[PDB]
Amino acid sequence: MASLTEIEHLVQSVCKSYRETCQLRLEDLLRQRSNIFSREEVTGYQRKSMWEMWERCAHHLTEAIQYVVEFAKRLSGFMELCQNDQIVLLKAGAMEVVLVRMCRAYNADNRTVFFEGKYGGMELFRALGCSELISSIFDFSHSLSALHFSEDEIALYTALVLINAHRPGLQEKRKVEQLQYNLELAFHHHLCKTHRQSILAKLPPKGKLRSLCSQHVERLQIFQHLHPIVVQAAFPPLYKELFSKILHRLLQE
Ligand SMILES: O=C(O)[C@H]1CC[C@H](C(=O)N2CC[C@@]3(S(=O)(=O)c4ccc(F)cc4)c4ccc(C(F)(C(F)(F)F)C(F)(F)F)cc4CC[C@@H]23)CC1
Repeated sequence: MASLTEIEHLVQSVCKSYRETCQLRLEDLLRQRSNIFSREEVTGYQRKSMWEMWERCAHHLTEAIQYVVEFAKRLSGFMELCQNDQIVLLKAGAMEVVLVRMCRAYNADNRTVFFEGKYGGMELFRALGCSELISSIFDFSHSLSALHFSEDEIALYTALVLINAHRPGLQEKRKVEQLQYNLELAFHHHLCKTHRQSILAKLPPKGKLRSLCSQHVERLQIFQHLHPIVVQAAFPPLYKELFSKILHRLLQE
């Protein structure tokens, strides 16, 4: 099942599907690395209330997950799976896909990230009262930056993050397994061709992405307990769905 030419076609289809669905262009992100938030603007973010910061960030996370949903829909084999499985995959892998994609908006020279139009370090998010979570996200982004990923590599890697046959609650496990294998062949074939099989040992352990997503759900339950109405009234429906039937509607478009 799937010859040499079919693997090279899958490689190119995955690389195309990814370029079409990344929220921010790498060119644009790079042509902005100098637009850094001033000490005053940073103090402004630091002084904003916890609920204000949480709402802005949940809104930003929602926009990203939305482009990730569009990646999955454009991804070969995904829309052929049943609705239950498509939802199991996104509910579990969307956040993880955003966690990989965020390395493109990160600068390892000055340890900053792109946020609301400019770059700023960890201290920008002090008002969230996360600390450990913000550190973890920054460390994760730092470790992926070390890998010097090409766009095709993030494409192939993120497709595999999402197409996970081990996700609890899969109705047609074999059908996901076949797709994951094809995507594994494609990824490794591309790594082999480009002489980049080196990164294989250096890719993050599968439990690291799980740890980050878990910390997110734990820091949210803490916030939701202190500001329940802020979450019901000002948090996005799709965010509440994944982390607290938008998916069924987004997938049917
Ligand atoms: O091109 C693309 O598709 C990319 C472009 C970059 C995008 C991106 O970096 N991101 C999407 C939004 C953003 S961010 O830019 O707002 C950001 C926030 C905190 C950071 F430390 C670093 C970046 C985000 C938003 C909220 C959370 C939270 F988990 C938490 F707690 F950390 F704040 C939560 F609030 F939701 F809980 C995490 C993240 C990490 C990935 C970041 C992802 C999509």
